[PDB]
Amino acid sequence: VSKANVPKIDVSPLFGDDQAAKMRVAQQIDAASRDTGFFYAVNHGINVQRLSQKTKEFHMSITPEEKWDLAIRAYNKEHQDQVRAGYYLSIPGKKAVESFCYLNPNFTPDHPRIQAKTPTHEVNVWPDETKHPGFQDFAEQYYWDVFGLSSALLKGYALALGKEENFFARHFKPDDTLASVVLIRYPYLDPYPEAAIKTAADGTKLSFEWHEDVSLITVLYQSNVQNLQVETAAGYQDIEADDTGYLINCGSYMAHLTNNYYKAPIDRVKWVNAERQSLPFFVNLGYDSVIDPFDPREPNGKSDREPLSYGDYLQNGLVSLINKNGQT
Ligand SMILES: CC(C)[C@@H](NC(=O)[C@H](CS)NC(=O)CCC[C@H](N)C(=O)O)C(=O)O
Ligand SMILES: [Fe+3]
Repeated sequence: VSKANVPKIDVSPLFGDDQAAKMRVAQQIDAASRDTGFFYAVNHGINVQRLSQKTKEFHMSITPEEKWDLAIRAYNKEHQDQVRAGYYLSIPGKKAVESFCYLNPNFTPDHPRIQAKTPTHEVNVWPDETKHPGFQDFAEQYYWDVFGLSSALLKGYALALGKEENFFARHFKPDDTLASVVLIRYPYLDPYPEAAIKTAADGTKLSFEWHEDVSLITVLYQSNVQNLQVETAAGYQDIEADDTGYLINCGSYMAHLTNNYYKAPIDRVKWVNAERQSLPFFVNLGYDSVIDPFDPREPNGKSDREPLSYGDYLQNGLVSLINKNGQT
């Protein structure tokens, strides 16, 4: 098994006013997006130390009673409104992974998409504040911290494609974004149940099978345990870990709108018997956001692909990923 070229890109100029320097970042994003599809964003400004600390404290202290009380509908029939947000239980002996997903903190009973019961919009559920002091505040501020990083990365992608720097970010708004954070725990288990391990076609033991991301882009922090592999024509390649940088890649919505000039890379999660953390931020737009496709490889730049409304893309994509790779 070979190793993916995953360049480390200093993205801090995307926060600044040096336009030529932003173009030099944009070039690097273009190159990475045309090669393996991945890059590490470094010099990003986010306190990833605290993020890993607060997440571990939550995972290791939440009780079975709290997990039922917060469980999504797939684990608790009482919670019919929780399709996306809430706790995703492990099944000891069968399923090792467990996680907690939350959405836009601005999705409240006051929000018109909650009032209208629009699919993919939900009000976040939270544990008792006194049982998990500071957790909700941490989690909501992390959402906006990584929102700000993601908005800057979207400026880099727009420039990389020959667009004005707000081409994507103008659709990425705090009042309506469908973006999600998932706080994933992968446990150490002894013995590790074979029922929780899948075997790939090439024989590799996996915790999660191949898939394209359902996102515009994916902004991922993981603890320092190597596990990801990207598919290339030469086979699956190991993605090296970096627990200070953010692993970035395009989702299938970007592959659609660029006429596949920036492909959505296929990745999978190797089985590793180790306590670790996987904390993705899925950069989703608003429910009615439509980006007109284009083809940066054509002289006239024209694409015949349908402009796709993002909310319907997200709803169909999330169900499809569950049907293909199982309920997480
Ligand atoms: C590969 C990582 C990003 C991570 N996998 C994942 O997060 C996988 C594959 S991208 N993602 C999903 O299943 C979609 C979660 C969507 C979320 N409930 C929501 O409603 O928005 C892992 O470590 O398993
Ligand atoms: Fe993925």
